[PDB]
Amino acid sequence: PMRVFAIGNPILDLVAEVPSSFLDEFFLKRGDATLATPEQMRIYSTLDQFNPTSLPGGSALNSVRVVQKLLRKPGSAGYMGAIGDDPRGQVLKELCDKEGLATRFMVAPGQSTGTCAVLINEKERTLCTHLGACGSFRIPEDWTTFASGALIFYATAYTLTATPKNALEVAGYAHGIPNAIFTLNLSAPFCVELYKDAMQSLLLHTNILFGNEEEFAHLAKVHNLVADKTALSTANKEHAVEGATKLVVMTRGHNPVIAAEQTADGTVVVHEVGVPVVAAEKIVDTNGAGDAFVGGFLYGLSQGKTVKQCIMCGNACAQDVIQHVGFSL
Repeated sequence: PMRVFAIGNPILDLVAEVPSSFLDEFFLKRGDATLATPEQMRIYSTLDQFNPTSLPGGSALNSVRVVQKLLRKPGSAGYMGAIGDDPRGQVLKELCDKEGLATRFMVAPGQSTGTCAVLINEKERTLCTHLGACGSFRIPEDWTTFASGALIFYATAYTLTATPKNALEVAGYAHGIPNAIFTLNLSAPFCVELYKDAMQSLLLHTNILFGNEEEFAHLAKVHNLVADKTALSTANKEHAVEGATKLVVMTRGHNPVIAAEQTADGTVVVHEVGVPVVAAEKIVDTNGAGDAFVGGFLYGLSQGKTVKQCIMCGNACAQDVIQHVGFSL
């Protein structure tokens, strides 16, 4: 059952399909995902009537899903995340429920909930988000009991956005025993650049480094150096120390994924797996598919493990993910 634990911001999605105008009413433009402002708050209610089949998710959330469905069993994945005393959450728990998820979401007093109006076109989406009724997770002191037995720990770097205590206090315990695993996902340029001093420690208490070129480069620019794939991949991994050892998955968009295993005698190997993705316009989902990669990676991770295997697995996670709607499981 429980064999993967995720910690992040529980966020809800409101995929719909709004005529251009609806869209223009809330000055959003097509091919945009941004942080909702004051006039875009009354929007949730709006798209809360249409015909929007809203699903649960986020980053750690979507990533887990995978993992979760990848399994098929109930409570095989738990996740902790801040929710508010809001019906946007009340549905955020029963919905995450039916999926066979064991997430624990504390409720944020008068904090309200948080979703992301996911306007579209015939496929082309525009998302408006409100990440703040989700930023007040203070890992419960007994959270280790709730995840008690789990050996695969995860959480999105976003987590820092509130306070790096949680994702801080998760790999510190995780490090205690029993031979579990800590994986962190670079998240955005903000997390990376707008975080530093926290990641330096997190980094070390990190067994798995998940991310793409974009920030690995904004991460590389954060540490003493220069430079490429092997460049940053092994240069970013090149930090100190501590088959679940010290990974760093350098997803190069389409270009081959690029990593490296760290073999007991301390010998650095570099894992390189392209990405046979045969598809058309049925792409577009830069997140939801990188959230997928992390999914198979932590699924096939709880099931045998294997360098290219796990990395070559999330491939058909995103591939199959970036395909269907915003995280259509």
